[PDB]
Amino acid sequence: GSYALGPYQISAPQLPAYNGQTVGTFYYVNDAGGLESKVFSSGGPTPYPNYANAGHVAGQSALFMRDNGISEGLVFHNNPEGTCGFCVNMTETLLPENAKMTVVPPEGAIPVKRGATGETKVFTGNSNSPKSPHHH
DNA sequence: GTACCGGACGTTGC
DNA sequence: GCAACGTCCGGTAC
Ligand SMILES: [Mg+2]
Ligand SMILES: [Zn+2]
Repeated sequence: GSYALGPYQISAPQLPAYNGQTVGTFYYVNDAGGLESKVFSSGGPTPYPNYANAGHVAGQSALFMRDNGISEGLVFHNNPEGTCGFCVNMTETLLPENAKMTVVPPEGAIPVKRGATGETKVFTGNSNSPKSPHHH
């Protein structure tokens, strides 16, 4: 159960036991060839409150990639119900065009609501961008 | 406490 | 083609 990030072959790191708030670890490769990690916890403040997936682990990872121009990313999260339907449908919007982010739920994740998946998904970014919000 | 609410994208039942 | 449907989000309301 390992995943290819450039020349690195990475498996799931130890994540906190799911307490209701999803937590994930994100990995990318910097300009020097080294591997960098960053820990994300779902549901902080966000530039895109009009995007239901922006505050999730995969959404924060995608905005971190867009913001920093990262072309390829890997992220593991701890949610036994899997990646939700908003993530599945909106990450490619959040992503910059042709960026690749693979999202890995915990082993044996079982989706229970519409749209969710318990399987690894590889999102590739599309030319659309997140609409900037308003004060409704 | 709790049952919607609300922007938003793609999926899909009618 | 139209509209239901999907977060634990943050927010108003029974
Ligand atoms: Mg996009
Ligand atoms: Zn999600």
